Amino acid sequence: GSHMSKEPRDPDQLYSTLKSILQQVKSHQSAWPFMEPVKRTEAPGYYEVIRFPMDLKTMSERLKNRYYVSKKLFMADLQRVFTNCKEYNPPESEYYKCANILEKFFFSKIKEAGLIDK
Ligand SMILES: Cc1ccc(NCCCN)c([N+](=O)[O-])c1
Repeated sequence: GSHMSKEPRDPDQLYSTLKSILQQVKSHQSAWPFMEPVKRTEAPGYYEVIRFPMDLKTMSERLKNRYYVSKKLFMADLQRVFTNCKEYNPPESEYYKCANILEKFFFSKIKEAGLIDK
């Protein structure tokens, strides 16, 4: 294309462009802490430090029914998983580590697919 290329635009192209990302992030090495949603008490405080508990257990599931078909929409979700993990997980646990790793891959991935609502 010419200029303004970074953009999913077509809601049919983004359906898979988002799918591939969520699929790679899951297979990635920093996605095991987000696959299963943490328990309500298993965490030091997930019912407060995190007002929007969002993990990978809902992303693909919602994408299965094209529930996620927008830039800031999917971005915010995954971006919510990394920030959420770093939110409850203090600067001294594996959750923060992988959160920074996956977030790195994710960003580079969305930057390539032409997503990133920022
Ligand atoms: C706070 C907390 C709660 C639970 C878990 N375990 C994974 C929770 C979904 N199986 C972790 N963690 O670092 O794996 C942290």
